[PDB]
Amino acid sequence: APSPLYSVEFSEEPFGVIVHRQLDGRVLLNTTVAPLFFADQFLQLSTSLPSQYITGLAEHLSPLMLSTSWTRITLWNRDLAPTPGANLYGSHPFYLALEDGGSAHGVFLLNSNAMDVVLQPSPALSWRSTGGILDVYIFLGPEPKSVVQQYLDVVGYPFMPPYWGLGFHLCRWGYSSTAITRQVVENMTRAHFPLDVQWNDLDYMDSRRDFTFNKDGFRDFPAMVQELHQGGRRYMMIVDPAISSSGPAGSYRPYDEGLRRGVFITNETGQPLIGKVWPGSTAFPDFTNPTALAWWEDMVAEFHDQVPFDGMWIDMNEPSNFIRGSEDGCPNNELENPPYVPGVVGGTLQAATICASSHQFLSTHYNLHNLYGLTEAIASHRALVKARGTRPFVISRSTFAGHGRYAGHWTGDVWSSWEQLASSVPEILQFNLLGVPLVGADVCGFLGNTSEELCVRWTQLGAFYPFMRNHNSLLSLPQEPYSFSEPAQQAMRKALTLRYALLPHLYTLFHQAHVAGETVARPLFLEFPKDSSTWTVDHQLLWGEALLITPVLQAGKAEVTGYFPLGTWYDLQTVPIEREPAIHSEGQWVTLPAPLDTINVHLRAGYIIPLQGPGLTTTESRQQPMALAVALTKGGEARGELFWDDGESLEVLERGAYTQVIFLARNNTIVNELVRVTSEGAGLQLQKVTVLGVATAPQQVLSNGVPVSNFTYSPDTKVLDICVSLLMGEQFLVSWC
Amino acid sequence: QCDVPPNSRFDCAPDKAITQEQCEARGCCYIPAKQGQPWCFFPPSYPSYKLENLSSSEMGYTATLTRTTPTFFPKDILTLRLDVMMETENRLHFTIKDPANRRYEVPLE
Ligand SMILES: *[C@@H]1O[C@H](CO[C@@H]2O[C@@H](C)[C@@H](O)[C@@H](O)[C@@H]2O)[C@@H](O[C@@H]2O[C@H](CO)[C@@H](O[C@@H]3O[C@H](CO)[C@@H](O)[C@H](O)[C@@H]3O)[C@H](O)[C@H]2NC(C)=O)[C@H](O)[C@H]1NC(C)=O
Ligand SMILES: *[C@@H]1O[C@H](CO)[C@@H](O[C@@H]2O[C@H](CO)[C@@H](O[C@@H]3O[C@H](CO)[C@@H](O)[C@H](O)[C@@H]3O)[C@H](O)[C@H]2NC(C)=O)[C@H](O)[C@H]1NC(C)=O
Ligand SMILES: *[C@@H]1O[C@H](CO[C@@H]2O[C@@H](C)[C@@H](O)[C@@H](O)[C@@H]2O)[C@@H](O[C@@H]2O[C@H](CO)[C@@H](O)[C@H](O)[C@H]2NC(C)=O)[C@H](O)[C@H]1NC(C)=O
Ligand SMILES: OC[C@@H]1[C@@H](O)[C@H](O)[C@@H](O)CN1CCCCCOCc1cc2ccccc2c2ccccc12
Ligand SMILES: *[C@@H]1O[C@H](CO)[C@@H](O[C@@H]2O[C@H](CO)[C@@H](O)[C@H](O)[C@H]2NC(C)=O)[C@H](O)[C@H]1NC(C)=O
Ligand SMILES: *[C@@H]1O[C@H](CO)[C@@H](O[C@@H]2O[C@H](CO)[C@@H](O)[C@H](O)[C@H]2NC(C)=O)[C@H](O)[C@H]1NC(C)=O
Ligand SMILES: [Cl-]
Ligand SMILES: [Cl-]
Ligand SMILES: [Cl-]
Ligand SMILES: [Cl-]
Ligand SMILES: [Cl-]
Ligand SMILES: [Cl-]
Ligand SMILES: [Cl-]
Ligand SMILES: [Cl-]
Ligand SMILES: [Cl-]
Ligand SMILES: [Cl-]
Repeated sequence: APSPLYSVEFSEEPFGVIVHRQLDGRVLLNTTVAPLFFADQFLQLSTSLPSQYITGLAEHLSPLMLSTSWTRITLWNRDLAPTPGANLYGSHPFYLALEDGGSAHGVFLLNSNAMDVVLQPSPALSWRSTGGILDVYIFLGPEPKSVVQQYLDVVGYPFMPPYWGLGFHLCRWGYSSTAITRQVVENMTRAHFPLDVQWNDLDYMDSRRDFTFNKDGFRDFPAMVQELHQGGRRYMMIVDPAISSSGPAGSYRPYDEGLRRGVFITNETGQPLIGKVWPGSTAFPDFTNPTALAWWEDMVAEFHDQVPFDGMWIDMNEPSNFIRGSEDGCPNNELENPPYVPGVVGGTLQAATICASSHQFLSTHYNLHNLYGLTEAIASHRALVKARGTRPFVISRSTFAGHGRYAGHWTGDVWSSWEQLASSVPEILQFNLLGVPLVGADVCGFLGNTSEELCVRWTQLGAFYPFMRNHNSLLSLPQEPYSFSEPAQQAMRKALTLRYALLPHLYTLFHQAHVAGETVARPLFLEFPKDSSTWTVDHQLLWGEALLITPVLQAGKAEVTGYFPLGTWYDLQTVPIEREPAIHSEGQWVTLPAPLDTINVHLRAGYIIPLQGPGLTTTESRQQPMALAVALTKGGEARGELFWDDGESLEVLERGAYTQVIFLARNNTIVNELVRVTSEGAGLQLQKVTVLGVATAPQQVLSNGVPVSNFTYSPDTKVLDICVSLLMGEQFLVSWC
Repeated sequence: QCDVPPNSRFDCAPDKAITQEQCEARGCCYIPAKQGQPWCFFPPSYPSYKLENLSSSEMGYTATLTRTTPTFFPKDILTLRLDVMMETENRLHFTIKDPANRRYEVPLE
């Protein structure tokens, strides 16, 4: 029947907006519960919540489901190592609220001011903002996955990363020469560890300045990067927003040209606000100024002409300041000293950043602060498109709602601790719900020293982060895969091998995120919302609908207990890649064996996943034959898909420059359905079909009507492994009986 | 008027440490927690905005909101405009703005 999912009514006095779900009459929003405040620097709007289950309101170190026990959540972008109760690098004023029975809705407050969000156990929520207007969107779902898609309809669907961006990334603070940086690639290669992308931190720079490289350790920087490209790898390096202001006039083009074009945030007298960051005195680019965008495009393109980097790692874009406000302090006014200061670390909007009353092209820093990182990511996305002519790869510390349309994120300066390994799962899930699916934590942790056991477990779980980078602090002990004992190296290699085998699937999941507003890493409650036992699960994750990952997140464990929704879950260990074979769950907790060399991964019955053969890079792996893993229902059914393009071109979906194939298992047959076949995808070789849940040994296996060269059946695991010679882009029929 | 269940008490002193006398002078209720929950909270009669001139548009609704008693914050905007837009079957959108002054809005496409 044509009608909205919502109905709206108003309270006259006191004023309130009341939103019902039409289908069951549930009250979703009711702003009559508390007074409306609307003062120049204080907005407060409250509502009842439908349940005690609410997620969102990044960026904080917390469970996926937020506490309603008088919790104050502060949105004010801040450079601080992740710790509970603190405003961190990003701000996302969106929540998703679950309703009894498994429906959900979402609320977005389109407001970029410093804010507190207060949750109370009635249950209820109060938005408390320090400026701007109330601009409120309600998304009616009813499925949690539909709420997320509807939110991303407003803020933007996730960008499509290049395929190579899904490979392994390796970085540290402290690779102090091209010789040492090359030895990292050599050492990974010697020990058969895949590595798509070598990174540097600020080591490369001349006197810690952007768009320079030192002529000591990094004299042959251009040659190093050209050599990485010759070997089939990409290169990433850190870029800071702050620009050295102290160099002799005419000696440092980024500053000299920025000054000429007026690209910087200015103060009361109209001069550049000067802070202190890595090179000493710095000015801060204003990424709301169209002229700053042109300047940034030029600085990136000119630097790319010297050193052909493949993306940008944008750090310290809160913006982070080593001193409070500016070298000259900040004026005493109502923006610097507002009537309501949200619960920010340090008790002032100025702490670890620039003056709130500083001037930007569109408004004051007071209003735009929470957009600083996002505006730099937009500027960097555009700069990289213009410089390279292929898909950009931007990884940003600071974010705001809609970030995922332009860039990915890493969760910042996490300790090498079992607690932060565990905390990374809810945080990666939270960023997926917020449309930033390209997210991960520093594998093995950033601060302090990892242990070998922690780094095995962290590599195992981290291989299921959509963005997988091992990164390490300056004073830390080394933590590259090859730096560990042989048994630890074997476990880390197996984790990277499995991730590389799954890359066609992971890429297809990113395609669904980009075209349909889907999550890549998703909590169980997004897939099984009608099972209320899933609502508090945040130490397991799904990839898409079908792949359940149950990591060990504690020292000294050789088992793990995880939730299994109703259905059959096949142990992915039964699928050949270059302990019960099936969990038959009624919706229950299951204790799994999980020795040090193991991470539990189960494939949901009814799904088919595409795999590809091995390589130490995606340049190599993308040339390998493919395989299917076919997880049959009891009834003999399964479905899956593959999206394939050239891995890096712009405007692929608009130009139709891709292949899209559906796989269907029914009645002891497997077929493909050709949605679109083009030159990109045409010669993809299918050489192996592995079928899980085959109750009896077949007498014969046919491929296109002829007995196959070879197959094996295991009566113990119920797996049928079939050798074939087929093309993804040509109709085939595989059958058994 | 002050008989509000503890979990349903909304904080009338979010801005500062307050005494019972200051709390009651704001027109709020002062009830210490027995053990967080706000001690100073709004009665159901606390002055808010009143809805006036609710009107129907092809997109949804528009109204005036009027506050007659100031809050304890400086620079209350006493006259607001409400716009309600029924944008899709699953997306409802509303704004509350100052009709007399353009205020800062987040740039969004
Ligand atoms: C609620 O709306 C009413 C009615 O407003 C009128 O109708 C609307 C659909 C719009 O077209 C309005 O632009 C239009 O004015 C408001 O009451 C009205 O207030 C105005 C301004 O005070 C009154 O104007 C006066 O009219 C008399 C002669 O009739 C003159 O002598 C005065 O100089 C002055 O122009 C108007 O009479 C009055 N109308 C009615 C029916 O009461 C009301 O203010 C508004 N409420 C709020 C809070 O905004
Ligand atoms: C706005 O930003 C500008 C910088 O772009 C600030 O300029 C600074 O002004 C201070 C004086 O207030 C200068 O300090 C002086 O330096 C000289 C020697 O160089 C010294 O002899 C004086 O005793 C004093 O320390 C400072 O040099 C200058 N900075 C630069 C880069 O020129 C200005 O103060 C800012 N305005 C406000 C209101 O914050
Ligand atoms: C991280 O470890 C480093 C280095 O630790 C030392 O060397 C290792 C090989 C290992 O065997 C450790 O047990 C050694 O103690 C720490 O840096 C050292 O810190 C100590 C005490 O602060 C200092 O006296 C040493 O001289 C430092 N050594 C070096 C080589 O820098 C660092 O403190 C550790 N970090 C944390 C957070 O524990
Ligand atoms: O790019 C490095 C690092 C990334 O690896 C990380 O992933 C990312 O989240 C944060 N960045 C910036 C770290 C800034 C720390 C400064 O901490 C005080 C500080 C440390 C420090 C350490 C070594 C040498 C000099 C300094 C220094 C000099 C002046 C003022 C302050 C300092
Ligand atoms: C929306 O919230 C308001 C305020 O909490 C509710 O209105 C109160 O309802 C109680 C119980 O029916 C009454 O005794 C009060 O007089 C009402 N207060 C006001 C200020 O009107 C209201 O019921 C909620 N609306 C819905 C549909 O749940
Ligand atoms: C790459 O691996 C080489 C070989 O293991 C490392 O070189 C050794 O490093 C240790 C210090 O930890 C020295 O004591 C040895 O003299 C080195 N051995 C050889 C054969 O050169 C090297 O440091 C590794 N480099 C990186 C960047 O990881
Ligand atoms: Cl909870
Ligand atoms: Cl290139
Ligand atoms: Cl303007
Ligand atoms: Cl403004
Ligand atoms: Cl349970
Ligand atoms: Cl349990
Ligand atoms: Cl494993
Ligand atoms: Cl064949
Ligand atoms: Cl008192
Ligand atoms: Cl007061």
